[PDB]
Amino acid sequence: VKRPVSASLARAFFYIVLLSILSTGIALLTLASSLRDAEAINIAGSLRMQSYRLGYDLQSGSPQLNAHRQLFQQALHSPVLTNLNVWYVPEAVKTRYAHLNANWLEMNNRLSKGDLPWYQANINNYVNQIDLFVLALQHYAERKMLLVVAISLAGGIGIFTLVFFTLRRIRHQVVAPLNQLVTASQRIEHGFPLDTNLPNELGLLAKTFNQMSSELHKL
Amino acid sequence: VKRPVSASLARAFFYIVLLSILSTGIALLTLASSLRDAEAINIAGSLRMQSYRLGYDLQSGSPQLNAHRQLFQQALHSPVLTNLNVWYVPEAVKTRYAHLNANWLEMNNRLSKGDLPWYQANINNYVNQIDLFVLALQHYAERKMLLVVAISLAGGIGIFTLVFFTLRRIRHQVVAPLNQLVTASQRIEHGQFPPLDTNLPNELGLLAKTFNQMSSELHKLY
Repeated sequence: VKRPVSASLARAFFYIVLLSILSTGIALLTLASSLRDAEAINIAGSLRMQSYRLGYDLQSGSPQLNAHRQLFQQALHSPVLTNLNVWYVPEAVKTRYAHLNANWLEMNNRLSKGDLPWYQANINNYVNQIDLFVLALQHYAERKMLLVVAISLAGGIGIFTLVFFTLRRIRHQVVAPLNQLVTASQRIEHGFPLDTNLPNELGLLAKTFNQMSSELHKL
Repeated sequence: VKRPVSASLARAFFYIVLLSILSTGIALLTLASSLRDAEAINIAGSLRMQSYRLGYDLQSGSPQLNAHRQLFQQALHSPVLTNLNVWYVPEAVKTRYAHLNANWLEMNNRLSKGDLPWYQANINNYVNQIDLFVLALQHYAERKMLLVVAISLAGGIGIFTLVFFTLRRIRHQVVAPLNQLVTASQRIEHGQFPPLDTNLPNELGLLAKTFNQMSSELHKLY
């Protein structure tokens, strides 16, 4: 016994089941992690409208300006947006977010100084930076949906392939010999050739069979 | 015989393979049905900003007012938002969207007449309506995603349970009895002659029987 069927199949079943739970599980993780994407885009997007609302408050001399500045700070630091500071989120997203933070520091100050000229000069570029942040969240959302197809489809192909060759091996090193042992057996049960060369358990069974059978024919 | 060892080994692979087909299938129609949720929400949301920018344009007497009025119409009628008026999309979304169209008509009108007093009195409610439309889309996207997670996780565990049990049946009906046959076969090599389990509905049962007989008669004649 230099190659048991126990180890071979177990081995093959371990690697196949493994990557089936890896590919399948990673895909689910990725879907699950997308549950808060629509919220992040919504909140991230609202920062655009709020930025303009602030300029509108400023231009009108609205008493709401200070409250609205507070709301912007609040929404910019929403749980959903602060959560993006994780390893598995693209650095681009995290980078842009940091940039929105520094921009806001200045914008908030200029607003409090009632500096409308600065605002008029800078608002368009300010809001564009936010808009490119929201665009990056959008792309990141799409990326995840595509990765799930990739992982499922690619892992899938990888599984078919491993299963194709494992099934072919089993057809050849388990089933074929078994059929030979079954024929021989039924023929013996009426009144005395196999694969005794196999390096596995079936090779051995056919060796002993050949022995026990051959001696009977002689007797 | 009833369950060829082949069939038992094939079924365990069949369930794993089927998991992958379903897994890609589900991912594909998730993609087909939801790849643009994020664009929809981004654009839907952007209408909120554009409404305030227009106000901002109005108050400044900006020459960009008309160009920006056009952008809103254009953004309001993006393919992604127009392709929402469909059976699969909750009536909530579709209703709120229609509301937005009616509102934009008057709002566009008041902008061109340069009616700032009206803008000031109505903008906050105007933008709240858009905001609720965006919220409708958001919840619609989350429900779909949540549904897909639940179904996938259900189907995954459903199928992996069958694989688990098929894989257990193989350790009992196949691997274990092979180890018996291997031990019995080894003793015979040295003329040793208990009986093997013949209960199995597979080829190992059939072989156990003939193995049992040939060995029992040898011990008597020998």
